[PDB]
Amino acid sequence: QTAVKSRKLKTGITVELAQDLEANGFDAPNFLEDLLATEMADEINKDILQSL
Amino acid sequence: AEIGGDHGYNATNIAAGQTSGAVTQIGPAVMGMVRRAIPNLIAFDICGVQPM
Repeated sequence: QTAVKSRKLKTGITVELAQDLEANGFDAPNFLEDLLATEMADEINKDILQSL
Repeated sequence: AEIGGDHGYNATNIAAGQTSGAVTQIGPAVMGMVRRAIPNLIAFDICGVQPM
């Protein structure tokens, strides 16, 4: 029996960055939410593999 | 947290897209092209016009 634990991440941007990000082609909201999903999933591997 | 930054207001930097923060710009836009106007001609009917 083991109590669960927590992993938390937060990035934050500024409106000016998001405004000009659109002009370069990136979908500024969708791109950023991909970053956290990519990093968090990636950071679990560094946990699971080092847990083995 | 990943400031947008800005161009240093240097025509050298602005054209190339060199920024200060993150997400360096692909490049400027294209607002259009201005070319010199065509001077108008004084009608030759003032003097003799005899097609050879």
